[PDB]
Amino acid sequence: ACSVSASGTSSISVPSIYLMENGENSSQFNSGLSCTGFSLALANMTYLKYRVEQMSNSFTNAQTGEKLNAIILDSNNEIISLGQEKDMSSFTLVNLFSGPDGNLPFYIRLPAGQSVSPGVYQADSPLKVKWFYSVPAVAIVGIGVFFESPGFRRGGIGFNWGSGADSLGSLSITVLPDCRILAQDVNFGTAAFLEPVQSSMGIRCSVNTPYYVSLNNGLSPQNGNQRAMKSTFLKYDIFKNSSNDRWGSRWSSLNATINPVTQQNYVFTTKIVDTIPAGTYQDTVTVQVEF
Amino acid sequence: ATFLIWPIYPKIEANEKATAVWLQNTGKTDAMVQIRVFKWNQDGLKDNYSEQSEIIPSPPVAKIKAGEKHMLRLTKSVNLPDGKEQSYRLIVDELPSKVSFQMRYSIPLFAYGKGIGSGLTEESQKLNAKNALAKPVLQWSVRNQQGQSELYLKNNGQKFARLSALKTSSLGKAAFGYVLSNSTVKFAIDQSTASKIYGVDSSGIKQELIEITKME
Repeated sequence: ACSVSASGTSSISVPSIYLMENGENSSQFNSGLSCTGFSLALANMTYLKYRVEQMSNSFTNAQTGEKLNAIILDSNNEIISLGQEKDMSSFTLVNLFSGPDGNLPFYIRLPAGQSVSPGVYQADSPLKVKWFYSVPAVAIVGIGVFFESPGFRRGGIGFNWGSGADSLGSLSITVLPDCRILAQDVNFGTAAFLEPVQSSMGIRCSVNTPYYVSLNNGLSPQNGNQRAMKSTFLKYDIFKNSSNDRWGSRWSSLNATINPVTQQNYVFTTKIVDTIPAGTYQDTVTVQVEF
Repeated sequence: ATFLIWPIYPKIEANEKATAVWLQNTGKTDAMVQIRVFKWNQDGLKDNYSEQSEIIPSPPVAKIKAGEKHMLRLTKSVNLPDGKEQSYRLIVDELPSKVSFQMRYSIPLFAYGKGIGSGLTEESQKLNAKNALAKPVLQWSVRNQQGQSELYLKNNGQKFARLSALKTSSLGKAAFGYVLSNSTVKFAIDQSTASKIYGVDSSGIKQELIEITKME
């Protein structure tokens, strides 16, 4: 049949940087109204009008005061707004009911470059909707039977929307921690033996997400822990900043060029260790990021 | 290759048979990914990792081409003991004169037996409300090996602690420290406080100031 959810919570989870750079695509959630056993014959008009009695596009993280803004849409992907009814009655409305529970979907969309710390962003008010419906029922449950909100009259009795039925549900957005790593090649010079190379690695992480960065010993360690590039082999090593401190198995995210969504940048020098001829050697080093 | 992997703090609740981690390539070059899941314990006062069949990743290897989004399914092969938080490490290896770099993500993963949860969901918060020891209970002691000084932290609770800043006012070069449930670990220190340590735990839904008393 058709029913109306009197209590309930909907939740979506998005990682924070992806949220900033891409927003969030139309996510389906339960509107409050659900119908099973509806007819799919499209022979009888499905009457359905909703009135949003309470709603918020603002989502607040209780522990920081930070907020997200969201767009809410009504299953025809029309933006819904408080204080304005929308009649969705058609012959085909019945095919918008989704899932096994027959949930009439609404959608939430997060736009823009919204940047917020990970946490739970709860809707500033619950979503309360008043529904007015008369849905044709599948034939095996009866002929000419309809699932109807209270006081509905499809029409010596005039047409009447009735008093409606109220749904109430809460909306939450969980923002998840998130990290991006960017580590380019270290390109040594010509050949005919090679000056050192001071390069860097960058990590853009969400605000409260510590980690350790370790580097292994490449594909061809020579005595167990001496890095070497494959042609014979050419020994090298990697050092934090311009120092003599070997970077290996490590570097805490708290201890390298971090100014403020945060970004860490790690400066390192790659040096040749030996008269050894050319040339064109290579290695691949594993960068382990550990949370 | 620009790799995006989330969530980096996944968990499998007691009433869930599996959870998902997303692997998304937003770059223009393809990448190969290997996925393994290791059991994580702190026996011998240090972090140990071992092969395991309790949590099976699907797939164990994937090619993530440009613009692709794959799901990494983490499924429990068997049910866990009641009231227990099992710890694991999710390890995914990302493969896009020179030295090139490939990535390795070490990701903490927790799975829950009956009557205990992560506490990051409303439902799991209620589960832990009915459980007294569904939290970290931390004690410290300093005993000095051959022959430096080492701080010992013990957790008598059924849930882990993720500690960030210690002392009482801070130990630079320490981004975080894990004290797993019903475990003891030791670290590298110096100086003297000779009381109870002050710390910040990020295990739950919000950064909680946690107090840790001395073992005596």
